[PDB]
This record gives sequence, structure tokens and C-alpha cells, in this order.
Amino acid sequence: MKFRRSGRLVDLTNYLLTHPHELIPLTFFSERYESAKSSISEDLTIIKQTFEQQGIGTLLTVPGAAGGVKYIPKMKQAEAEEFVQTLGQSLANPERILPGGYVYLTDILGKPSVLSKVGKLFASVFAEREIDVVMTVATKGIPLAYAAASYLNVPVVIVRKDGSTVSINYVSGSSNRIQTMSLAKRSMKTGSNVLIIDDFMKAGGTINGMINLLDEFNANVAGIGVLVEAEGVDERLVDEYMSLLTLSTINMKEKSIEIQNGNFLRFFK
Amino acid sequence: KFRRSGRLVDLTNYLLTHPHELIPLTFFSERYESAKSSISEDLTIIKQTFEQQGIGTLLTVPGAAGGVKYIPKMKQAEAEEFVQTLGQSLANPERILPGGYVYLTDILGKPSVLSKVGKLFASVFAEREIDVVMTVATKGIPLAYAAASYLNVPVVIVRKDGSTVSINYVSGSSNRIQTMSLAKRSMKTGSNVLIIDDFMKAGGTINGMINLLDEFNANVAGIGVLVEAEGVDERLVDEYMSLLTLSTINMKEKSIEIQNGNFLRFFKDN
Repeated sequence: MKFRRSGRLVDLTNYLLTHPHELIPLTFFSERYESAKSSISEDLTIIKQTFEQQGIGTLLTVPGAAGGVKYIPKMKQAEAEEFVQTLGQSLANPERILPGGYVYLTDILGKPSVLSKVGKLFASVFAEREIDVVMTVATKGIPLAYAAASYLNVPVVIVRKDGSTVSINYVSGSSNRIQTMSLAKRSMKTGSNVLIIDDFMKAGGTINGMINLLDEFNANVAGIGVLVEAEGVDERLVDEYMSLLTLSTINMKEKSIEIQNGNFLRFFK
Repeated sequence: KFRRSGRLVDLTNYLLTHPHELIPLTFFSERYESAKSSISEDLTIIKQTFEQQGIGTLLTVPGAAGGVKYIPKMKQAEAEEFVQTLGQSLANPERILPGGYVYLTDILGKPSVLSKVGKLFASVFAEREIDVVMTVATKGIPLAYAAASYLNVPVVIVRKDGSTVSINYVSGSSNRIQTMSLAKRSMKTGSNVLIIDDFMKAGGTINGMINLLDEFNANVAGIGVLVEAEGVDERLVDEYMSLLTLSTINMKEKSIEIQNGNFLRFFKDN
């Protein structure tokens, strides 16, 4: 059933938005709308231009009758900065101060609207990494991992803090003892390029634990993103990582809490 | 300024990313610096397309207090096709688990699958007045978020570990009493809660969750599970929707039975 341009633009927009990071043959669309490849290409130029102008993302086109298009979610620096500032202000509330130097995030992480933004910012920053899968550890980071994975078009793998399983010992920020994390061996292909995502990085042991867990799968760290990094941790982590926010050494007794920008802007050109 | 074409693309993106939200025509008129008449015409193009393509319903509410609202909906034919495909995939003997369980980890890890399940849940409960989605850690978490994002509501996660509320219940794995808790600061009392879970075997977990909401003057708006163990619709007095039915996996024999759940009852049988 043929759609005229207006109907195709609408359906193509929905289809692209719901199939990010997937190379779609022009052929799939020409047959879907029983339209000429040339009309589709024309429609895609309109979408590509609107997507860039509105800060939705990039449409990459591969020419030829055998060509295709790929939608790449991307966030403009201006929106990233504004979103992060707003989010930081929201967290810089003494009522969130938690024992041990932690921050209460449960409410913000319960909101798909916020997670969507966070996920897209991670997806944007790591758009060009060849990611095969997103990994995080139960449980606070799970929703962040799915948000990022949905923009990236890859599966999520959840490491458990408890079949043929692989296990690694690691230490946590509570400046505590040795714990173990595991992941079933049939949960991930060898050589996978992994984006590690977590909500909070205090000491860096949880992430180092996941990075070490990856060596057991002969997998590679494709990138590392965290919502909040405790002040001065660039030290305890060997791999590059991206953070949206920095929690400056909080104090429960003084009931003060400072929150600054993470290092994310370094990732914008 | 936006030419009609660009405006349709942006409007489409805008509606798709703001479901279950009443948006005043004025907002669009201002965004595109255009007459309301032109916006309404675009909305008709989108409504028609969304309807024919099975994306959802664009609801236009007349009046200055009105506006437009995008409601994600899934056609019955697509839901049946999707559930069957999902069922066939789970009926693989390789997913065998002791105790009458099936391996769901790999599918619960795919946003593509989650998106569909979340949409089907959001579609069935589209007209219920839901304020929050609730699930219990940790398997159901991604399904909960998927449903919640289509419904425009926050997610609340019950912990099985300050002013905390608690309930005790018996899982389907162990007969030992368990405790699920939820911070009092995690949910507004009187909320219409859509409960979501991956697998309902005994029914205790969901029952426990139903009791826990009592403690908040909360009202169960609906219950949705991905898989229900054969023989559970006599262990729950509450109405629930399930996508698949898992017939007691063949312990000794390497076979597994999967059939549609009761979801068709929630489509146009209403």
C-alpha cells in the first residue's frame, strides 16, 4: 500500500527512531511503501536535515540501490550541558545525603524521562565505539544500562553480586572487604566489545571488578560511563571513563553536598 | 520556521517521545510558528499514519483546555504474532531449568524484545489510570521500565532485602518465608500501581506486592507478567494479564511446553 510523502515521512520517522544503529537497506523502505528508491532517499534527506536541526541525531546514508540508512542518536553539547546542570541541581539537595558519603538517587532513577536523557547522552558519546553489549551490575545501574543499550541497539548483561559461571573478586567503595561478582558464561560472546555503565563510582573497585570480569570472557572494554563519580577517583581507575556528575566529598554531619559537572564535556568536539 | 515536511518529522518525534501527555495545540503552534489550522492538519496526517501502521492512537481533545495526546497501542494481530514468536523461542529445550523454570535471561536482555513487551503491556493498560509501575528486583526491572516509558510514569522497585514498609511471603523456589521491602519515601500513597513481573509461578510474590501496596493506600491498576506457570489462576483472585503459559517443564524428559497466556482476553473481546 503506497503512502504519499507525508505518510512516509511519519512512518520512516517512527521506524528510524525505533531502530537506532541499524543499517536499513533502501530496499526495505521502497518495498514497505511501494515507492521508488529515489523518493525514499528524498524523504531521508528531509528527515536527516530535521533530525540534525532538532538535535535528534544523525542519519548516515550509504548510497546505491544496495545502499541504506542508519540512524545515530546524538545529543548536542548545549542540550547535554543544560540537562546535566539541571540534574546536578536536583541532586545537590541535602535531603539526599546518605550514610557513607552516598547520594539518594532512587527517585531520579525511577523516571524514564531522566533515564532517556542519560541513556541518549551515553549513546551519543559512545556512538562510534563498536559496542556489542552494555554491562552493569545489579541493581541500581540496571535502568541506566537499558537506557543506553536501547539507543545503541545492543543487549544488556547484568553482573550479579552472588550454569558454568565466571567469578571475580573485587572491593567496593564502602572501603570494605573482598566481594565476588559473577556472570554466566553463556551470557556473553567472546571478543564482545562492552560498554560498562553504572550509577555511582566512589572508589572504582566495582568497575575494575567488571573490567576484570571481561578478561575472563576475552571481551574488550569499549567504553565506561557513570552517572556520578565521587571526587578524586580518576586515580583509582586505569581505564578512561565518562561521568556526567562529580560528587564533591559530601558530609553528613555538616549536611552539605556539592555537585559539579562530571568529565563528559571532554568527550564533545 | 519549519516547512511542512520538517514539521511532520519533528511533530512525529515529539509525540513518540511524549506519550500519555496532553499537549496543547498552542505549544506546537508556537514551536513551529504556525497557525493552529496547519498543526491540526499535520496531526491528522500523523493520526492516520499511526492508526494504519499500528503505532497507536492520537487523541484530540477539543477546547482550550484540550490538545493532543499520543497513546501507544498495539494491534491484536501484531501482539499474537509477537507472542507466538517469543513462545517458539522459549520452547527451546536448551533453556531448561530445575524446579520447573525456564532460562529467560538472554531475551530479558534485548531492548528490542523488551520494547515490544513493554508496548503490549502499555497497550492493554492504556486506559487504566496508572501513576507508577512496580516490580520486584531484579529480573522484572527492565520489563517494568519498558512498560513505564510507554506509559509516562515512574517505576518503583521492591527490594527483597529509614521508614521502610515490609511484607513477608513465600516464593515458588523456596518454602521459607521471605521479606520484600519498599522505602516509604518511594511512593505517593493512593497511587494507581501497574504491577509487572517476569514469571509468576506460585503467585506469592505478586500477592506480597499487592499486600505491600495496602501499606500505602495504593490501588492495583493492573498486573502484567511475561510468563505464568501453568496452574496459577487459582492462586490469585486479582485479574492479571500474561503473555505466555509455561506448562510444568518436563523434569526428566528434555521437553518444554509453552502456549499463549491469557492476553487475548484483554484485546477486542472487551
